[PDB]
Amino acid sequence: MLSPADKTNVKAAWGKVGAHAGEYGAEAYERMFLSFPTTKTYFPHFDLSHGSAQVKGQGKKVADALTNAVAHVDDMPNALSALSDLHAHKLRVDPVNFKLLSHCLLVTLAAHLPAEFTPAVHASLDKFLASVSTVLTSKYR
Amino acid sequence: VLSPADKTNVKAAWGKVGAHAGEYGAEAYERMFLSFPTTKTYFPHFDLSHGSAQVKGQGKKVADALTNAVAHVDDMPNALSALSDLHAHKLRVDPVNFKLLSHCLLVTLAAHLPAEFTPAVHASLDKFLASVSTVLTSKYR
Amino acid sequence: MHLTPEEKSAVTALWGKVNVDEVGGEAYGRLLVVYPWTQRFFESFGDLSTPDAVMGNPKVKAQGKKVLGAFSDGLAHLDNLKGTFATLSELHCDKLHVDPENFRLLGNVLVCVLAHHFGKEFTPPVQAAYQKVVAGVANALAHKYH
Amino acid sequence: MHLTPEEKSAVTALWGKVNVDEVGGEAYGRLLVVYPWTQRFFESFGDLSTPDAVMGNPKVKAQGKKVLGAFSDGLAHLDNLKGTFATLSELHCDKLHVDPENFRLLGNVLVCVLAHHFGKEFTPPVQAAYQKVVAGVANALAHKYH
Ligand code: HEM
Ligand code: HEM
Ligand code: HEM
Ligand code: HEM
Ligand SMILES: [K+]
Ligand SMILES: [K+]
Ligand SMILES: [K+]
Ligand SMILES: [Xe]
Ligand SMILES: [Xe]
Ligand SMILES: [Xe]
Ligand SMILES: [Xe]
Ligand SMILES: [Xe]
Ligand SMILES: [Xe]
Ligand SMILES: [Xe]
Ligand SMILES: [Xe]
Ligand SMILES: [Xe]
Ligand SMILES: [Xe]
Ligand SMILES: [Xe]
Ligand SMILES: [Xe]
Ligand SMILES: [Xe]
Ligand SMILES: [Xe]
Ligand SMILES: [Xe]
Repeated sequence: MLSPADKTNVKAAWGKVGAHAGEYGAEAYERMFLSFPTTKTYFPHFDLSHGSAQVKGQGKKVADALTNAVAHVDDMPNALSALSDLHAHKLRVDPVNFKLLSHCLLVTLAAHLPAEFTPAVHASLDKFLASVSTVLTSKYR
Repeated sequence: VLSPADKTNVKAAWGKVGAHAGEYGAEAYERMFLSFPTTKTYFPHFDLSHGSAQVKGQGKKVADALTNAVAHVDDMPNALSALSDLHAHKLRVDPVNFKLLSHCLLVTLAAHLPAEFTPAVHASLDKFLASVSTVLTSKYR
Repeated sequence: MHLTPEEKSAVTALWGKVNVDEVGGEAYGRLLVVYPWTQRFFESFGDLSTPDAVMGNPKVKAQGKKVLGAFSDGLAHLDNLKGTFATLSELHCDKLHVDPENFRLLGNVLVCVLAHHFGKEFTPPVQAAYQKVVAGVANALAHKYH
Repeated sequence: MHLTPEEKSAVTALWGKVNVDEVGGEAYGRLLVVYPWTQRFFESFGDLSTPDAVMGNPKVKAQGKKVLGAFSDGLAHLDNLKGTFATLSELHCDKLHVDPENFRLLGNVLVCVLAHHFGKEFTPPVQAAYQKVVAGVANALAHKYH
């Protein structure tokens, strides 16, 4: 369960990501598609070339959603309501895949912001992304 | 989310199980240990052979916890709090195993309920066991 | 895939008793009811609005019959599931775009259906054998993904 | 597990840069911090009360050194992981009672630690190679369970 110390850590770490959030969202997808090829089954329609506009757009949108969740960490179900509806009713991404993206975001952050990626921050970010994933899959059935 | 229809289906199915709950809990563990042998790593202090009274005892305890969860379906975190503490802080069962036991309890219920294990009731029971599992793992970190 | 002789005998013995078309329609319908995000691949199949509609839908039942017929055929090839399912694996990746986690969900549902139908005869060791098999089939169907 | 020649090359090349004791202590400490239920085996190791106590605990770091030393040696056997880890698999099942999901958690922590330590060099394709390896090692360590 996400604690208020975790909340503080995530606000600090995501605040430090700052303007790089969309870039890092895109890189997390790029990493996921290579490490976990089955996740490409959800993007048969995209150009998955490095640096594509579609991957960068997806990364920016996902980053904005994460920024919204970080700013609203005590009201995430409400903050992410449109997205939990979209994933439950339309996209219908198997819940297992959220773990894979989350791990790839952690790797991306570790690779780019090592000073900030302390053990405690790693633990808080992992918990936070698990929470986001739970919210996004909460309306699946 | 546990909807009123899901709650109704769960209460009806577990009411039918009735006094057999402990027997079924033991059978679920037996099924899990055979189907998923890694789960035996949590019970090195047990005779895990068919008919073991230690497995019977464990099944009765878990069945009784589930009966209590059903009786408190609107107030489940508090009802299960001591068990959440015990699993988080002492037993420290990896979360993946709750999925495995949940499936084996569905299989057990299916094997004993020709009429009652309808598709809708199966779905509600799976949702319920996932919710119990979420509560039981909520204090792990 | 390596099966003990008790396991492979348990699988084949139970399977000869199975009504494959019926079990296939039942398992596939339950997949769509219990894990309704799996309906994403079946937009054209008609009414999937309620459990009774899903279970009674002729296209769902026809899909379950096809799927479990292929599963059944594979049970003759328990020593080389990867080779027996390679063509279908590539189809499911390249044409149908199906996340292989779906195969694992179906395996779980199929085990529940066999328990429901056979009752006490679906004993813990028979279930264990079937768990091995459904895992092996899902792994084989996932093998050609890239 | 199926590593391309270039993936094997990439694994071997990055690993030649690793201080195994250092990375082992970091990865094993982070395992116990991020996934604290893994502490269950280490009641005898002293202070695990805070992230700094875990990371700085001499017993934790000695365990990480031993674990990652064995992992390191296994990278010479990418063609035979099941054989190279068979005796450790049996020990972890029969005597240590370690759920193999712990190996998968360690694998993912190790990937994060390699990213943390290597920065630019831990590119998406290098990560993908290491994901295959940690999966293969966890699978090999799980192989003799029964
Ligand atoms: C942190 C977890 C996630 C968040 C916050 C998130 C958020 C979003 C957002 C903001 C959108 C754009 C919606 C729009 O354009 O209106 C989206 C779309 C989408 N997401 Fe998720 N998502 C997450 C995880 C995943 C995962 C794990 C997958 C699959 C592996 C996935 C697959 C998709 C797909 C297929 C689309 C539609 C893309 C398109 O056609 O443009 N998402 N998501
Ligand atoms: C529906 C999910 C579960 C429930 C409701 C549950 C409930 C319980 C209960 C009521 C006890 C007895 C506590 C006491 O004696 O004070 C217990 C003990 C235990 N449980 Fe859980 N449990 C669940 C899942 C699991 C799983 C998935 C595993 C491992 C695969 C597990 C492993 C254990 C162990 C090792 C003990 C201690 C047994 C002993 O020392 O006698 N439990 N659990
Ligand atoms: C794991 C066991 C499975 C086997 C052996 C299998 C086998 C088959 C076969 C034999 C076909 C017919 C191919 C043709 O006539 O061209 C098919 C089609 C298809 N399968 Fe699979 N399948 C399996 C599981 C699944 C699952 C779990 C899903 C998704 C939830 C899925 C999705 C599809 C789709 C979308 C089609 C095309 C259906 C249509 O529009 O007619 N399959 N499969
Ligand atoms: C890369 C994966 C792993 C490898 C290669 C590995 C290897 C080893 C080795 C070489 C030993 C010493 C064996 C001996 O004394 O003969 C050992 C001991 C042990 N390992 Fe593993 N291990 C792995 C992961 C894990 C994980 C993730 C856990 C649990 C969280 C674990 C728990 C233990 C325990 C409890 C001991 C005994 C420690 C002691 O007695 O001080 N191992 N491991
Ligand atoms: K992962
Ligand atoms: K976990
Ligand atoms: K048909
Ligand atoms: Xe992301
Ligand atoms: Xe994308
Ligand atoms: Xe985040
Ligand atoms: Xe994410
Ligand atoms: Xe970070
Ligand atoms: Xe039931
Ligand atoms: Xe039960
Ligand atoms: Xe149970
Ligand atoms: Xe037990
Ligand atoms: Xe239940
Ligand atoms: Xe359960
Ligand atoms: Xe099926
Ligand atoms: Xe399957
Ligand atoms: Xe390690
Ligand atoms: Xe590993």
